[PDB]
Amino acid sequence: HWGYGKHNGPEHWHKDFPIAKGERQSPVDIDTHTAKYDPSLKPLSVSYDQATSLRILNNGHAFNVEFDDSQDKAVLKGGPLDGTYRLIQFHFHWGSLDGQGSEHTVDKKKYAAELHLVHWNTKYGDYGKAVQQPDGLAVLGIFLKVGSAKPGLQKVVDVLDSIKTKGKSADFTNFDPRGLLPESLDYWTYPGSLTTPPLLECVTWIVLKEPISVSSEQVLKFRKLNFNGEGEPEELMVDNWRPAQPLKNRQIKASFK
Ligand SMILES: NS(=O)(=O)c1nc2ccccc2s1
Ligand SMILES: NS(=O)(=O)c1nc2ccccc2s1
Ligand SMILES: [Zn+2]
Repeated sequence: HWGYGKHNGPEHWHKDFPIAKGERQSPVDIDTHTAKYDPSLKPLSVSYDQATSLRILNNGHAFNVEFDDSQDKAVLKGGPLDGTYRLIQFHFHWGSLDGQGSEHTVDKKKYAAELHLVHWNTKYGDYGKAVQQPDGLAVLGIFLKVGSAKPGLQKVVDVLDSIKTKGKSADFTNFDPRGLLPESLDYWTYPGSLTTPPLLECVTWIVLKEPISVSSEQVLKFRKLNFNGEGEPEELMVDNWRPAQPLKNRQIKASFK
């Protein structure tokens, strides 16, 4: 229905998802001079030692690496968060060239891509209930710039030709998402939304300040995926990012001075 094409992209989404023009939409531009250091924020606790990846899926708009979220294995806590958020999946947004691809921007700078690690608040019991609540999800966002290769990304890269088209999946067990993190966990945070339909306003965004570096060859492989299904006219999966939305009555807080 919706997508990132020439006729169904972000500027059209509001016609079927009117919350697209809402008061807490994501992504946003992070103005680094306006974001205030908040001494009351805590260090993030990223606890992925027991993560169980299961499968990788091309869903027609990105690829999702899915985790076993049937109990508290990989969780996110601390930072701006109360309680425990379970990792359900991660995916990326990226561009057709290195000068665009991220959803969040930093002083209007676009990165080549952006990783989203999606977690749901276990106090609501299941993901479907969590997305109906203003504190239902926590998404950890990590920028990608092009430079040296990211060793921990290569296993993802190498499975992509097996899920080229929409609706294809493959086994993807024993993947360690810790290999996708930067050194520092300094972050910005603000209340927002899902960045694809249904655009629900249920997310506490935690965006890391430090980008990870990936190689040109790695991101080039992202750009060989297809939005289309098998046998259909080839549409390269590129520019699957929503642009920055109005900040409205929101404050972006920094965990660092
Ligand atoms: N409003 S939307 O979900 O982005 C959407 N755009 C289009 C364009 C052509 C046909 C169906 C739909 S559904
Ligand atoms: N791109 S994101 O805000 O991380 C995100 N959006 C959506 C939409 C529907 C279902 C899951 C997710 S996760
Ligand atoms: Zn995303």
